[PDB]
Amino acid sequence: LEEGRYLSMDDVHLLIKAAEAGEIQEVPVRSPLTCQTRYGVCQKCYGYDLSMARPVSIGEA
Amino acid sequence: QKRKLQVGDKLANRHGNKGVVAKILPVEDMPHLPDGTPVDVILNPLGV
Amino acid sequence: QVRKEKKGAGLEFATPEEALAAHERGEVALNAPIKVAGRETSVGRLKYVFANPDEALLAVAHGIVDLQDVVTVRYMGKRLETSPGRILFARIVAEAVEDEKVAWELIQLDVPQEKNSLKDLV
Amino acid sequence: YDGRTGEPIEGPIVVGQMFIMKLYHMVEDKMHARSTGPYSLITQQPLGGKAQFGGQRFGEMEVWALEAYGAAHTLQEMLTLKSDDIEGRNAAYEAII
Amino acid sequence: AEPGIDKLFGMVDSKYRLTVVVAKRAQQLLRHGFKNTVLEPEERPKMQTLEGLFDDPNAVTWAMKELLTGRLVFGENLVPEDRLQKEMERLYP
Amino acid sequence: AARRMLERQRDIKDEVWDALEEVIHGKVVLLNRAPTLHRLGIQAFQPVLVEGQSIQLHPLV
Amino acid sequence: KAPVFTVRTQGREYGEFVLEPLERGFGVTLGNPLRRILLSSIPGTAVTSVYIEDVLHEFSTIPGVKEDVVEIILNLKELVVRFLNPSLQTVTLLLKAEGPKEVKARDFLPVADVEIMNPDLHIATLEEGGRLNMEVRVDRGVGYVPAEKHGIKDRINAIPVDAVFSPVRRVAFQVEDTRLGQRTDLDKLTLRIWTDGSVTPLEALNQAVEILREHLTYFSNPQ
Amino acid sequence: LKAPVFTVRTQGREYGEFVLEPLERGFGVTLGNPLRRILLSSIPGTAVTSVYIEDVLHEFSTIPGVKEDVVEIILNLKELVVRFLNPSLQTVTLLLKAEGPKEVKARDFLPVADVEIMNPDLHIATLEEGGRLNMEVRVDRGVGYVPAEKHGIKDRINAIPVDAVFSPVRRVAFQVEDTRLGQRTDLDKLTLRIWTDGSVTPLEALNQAVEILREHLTYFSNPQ
Ligand SMILES: [Zn+2]
Repeated sequence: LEEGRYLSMDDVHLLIKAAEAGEIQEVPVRSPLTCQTRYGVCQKCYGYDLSMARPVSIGEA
Repeated sequence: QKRKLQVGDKLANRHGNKGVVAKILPVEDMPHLPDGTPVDVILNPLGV
Repeated sequence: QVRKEKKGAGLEFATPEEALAAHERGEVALNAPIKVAGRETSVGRLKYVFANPDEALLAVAHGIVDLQDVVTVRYMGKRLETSPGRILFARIVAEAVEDEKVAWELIQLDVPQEKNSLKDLV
Repeated sequence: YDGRTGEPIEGPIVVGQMFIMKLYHMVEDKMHARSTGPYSLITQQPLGGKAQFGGQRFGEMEVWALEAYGAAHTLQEMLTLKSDDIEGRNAAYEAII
Repeated sequence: AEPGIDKLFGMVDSKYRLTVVVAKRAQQLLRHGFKNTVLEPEERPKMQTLEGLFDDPNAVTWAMKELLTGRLVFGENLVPEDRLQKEMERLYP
Repeated sequence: AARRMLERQRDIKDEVWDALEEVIHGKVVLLNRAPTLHRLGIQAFQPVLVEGQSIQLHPLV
Repeated sequence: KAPVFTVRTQGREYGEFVLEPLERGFGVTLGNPLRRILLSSIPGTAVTSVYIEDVLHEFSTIPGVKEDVVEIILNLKELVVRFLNPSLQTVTLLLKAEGPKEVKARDFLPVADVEIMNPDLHIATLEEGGRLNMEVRVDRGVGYVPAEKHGIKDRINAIPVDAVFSPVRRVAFQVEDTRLGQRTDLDKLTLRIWTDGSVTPLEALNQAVEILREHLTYFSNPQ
Repeated sequence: LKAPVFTVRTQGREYGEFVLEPLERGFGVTLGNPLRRILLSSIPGTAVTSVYIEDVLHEFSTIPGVKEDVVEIILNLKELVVRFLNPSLQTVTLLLKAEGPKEVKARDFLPVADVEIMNPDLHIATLEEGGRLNMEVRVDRGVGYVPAEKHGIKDRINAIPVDAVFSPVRRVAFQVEDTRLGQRTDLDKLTLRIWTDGSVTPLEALNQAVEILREHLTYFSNPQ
């Protein structure tokens, strides 16, 4: 699972399943709470979610 | 003037089942009893 | 959804060769119904054999079998034993969308549809 | 029986004579269809009352949602061309006609 | 839904990009006369009782259909600002 | 001219109607519930001539 | 052997017909198709508009008159008439009695051709010196028509009404088993119809069946 | 008013788009349901009656040198479509025998009189080295769908009655939507879509239908 990849629903499952085996408890991911962008945020820091399912379109309210 | 029930009309029962009036299908293609006499009003069971 | 009639008797076909016939004969009488607790399949899924999905409907809407009755029909390339109601749902979704392949590739024709079943489907 | 196709509906249908009734709330007190009409003698709002009617309010709530969508123009359109700035209003009427 | 809306979103780097692009070309289609199209030959939008939707149906309805084909090109700074309505009004009546 | 044509007519010309529909064509309007809390509190739809005095709305929305 | 079209007519109202034998459940492909039209295409008769002397609006009442406007007006559409020529597209009757008496539809002034199959219809009653005066407009259209859709103005202060044509009370079709033929998987369609009086079952029958035929031709010129 | 315009859009010889409108209130249905009833239950055509093979005994067995099961074959049969020339063919027997490695298509059958197999490239079965395969299927003319257990045609007592797949019409799906017309909008937009195996194009298909229908109405003459 390369860096920056936008984990989809499916991905999440493999995460849960893996965790069940006691392989991982944490998950390194970008989030608005660490965005450097002065006002507003970045696509990456934000994420997938949108009226769609793919990456959020730049400039979304 | 007269108030002849049309489309935006709403009516309920003494039991508290309120609901608007969608389409008003003509007696023609209206579910009928094996012996003529078609139905009058069609309520949806899901509201029971 | 499919319907589960009453088993006239432990219809054993997992071994009785004649069962395909005999156990089904009793069916011809008043013994085991159409959708009995079939061993590997109720008589229903055996008397009526359907090649192309279309074949199903025909007999269905003709008054022969219902939509919740277990029968047999071949699809993409396998003889699956299900019911009209199930098979239909297939042609439906596969129609609403061009690619029929992926269509039946992402559904569960072996479980009565319900909220979630659809939710995920969408 | 269906009546539409004549094919009766498989499965009896409980029937009887239920007692219903219409309520005070009719469709008369609701049927606002406006496009071009009067204006607020004080501010500048499309209020009717006489020959025409008055367009429902928009409220900040609806706007927000509108803001969410990102309909910058659709929104700006509602806050101006369809209200205050009377210039763009008529200017618009001309372009349309 | 709308015609190949998906194919559109895939051509743009941002959802909102599409909008601004569809709108800009939509206007240029009516203001600068309705003969700036690029798919006028065949498969051109049609009406009903009278397929007269071959001349003036709806702006955007055409705009998108134009993008349907990789005939046009877009970008941030493609052609000079002012040199826009100058090369357009002179090329089209 | 057209303004007076229908300034008041209990016999709205048959031509008028056909024209109206010919006006909208692609253009789409907007629908809004009274209590708007979410974005979808307003969605776009392609109107079409209908009977009755009430607005016909799709069940899915 | 060919499907025998029998008839068991019993008066002007009731009308039963039998059609057998019939193919694999065909009686149904006929019973409903026809039945439908039978109650939404058959042209009848009804009261279009009326004008009372001592009246301005339908929501009024006349002295010496028991039942109020709306009450009588309703008892009117309940009336049924019969024309005797394709020309009687528009006929208007008139009646006006006084003193204590039951206002029966029959009391009307006969108009040669057109006949009223609804004699006993109790329209209204007059106490003493009841100023009964009206103008009953009658037409022969089709189906139902809103009183506010046509707007009949026989007179300046006359109020229209609603269409009550379709001389069909109720229809039903029975797709019983077979009676003849070496095959038991046959049908015997039999429909029983009821008419207000205008046109007899037969009448109504032929008509519908014809409307059908004609429609079948529209499927000519392809595309 | 305006007489309904009957348009069409036939793609090949299986699909059939038909559009007939506008139509009065609730009439497209008064036309859709009836049609459909005959469009798939009265249409004449061809179908596989009963099949028979020497080495075969039960419908649930397996012939050596042949991967497809008894049912798989019989099923590949009902599918196959034929065509007769003159009405003097209420019954026609088709035979077929082949051995050794090779694909068994429907065109392998022995050419008979005024009969044609418009469905040649049909994969009926493939035999391997020493694949002893021979059979004699019977086919006649009927209507609609009739279960194998229904008619029960038994030439050889050990033969097997097969289901009826006459009416080359695969299926139909009418539609009665409301269209516009200036003054009124609660109109009718009846649209019938017909499918066929190829024996007959959707065009003809419907024709015979209406034709038969009309004729049936003619029986509304002589009273009693
Ligand atoms: Zn950021």
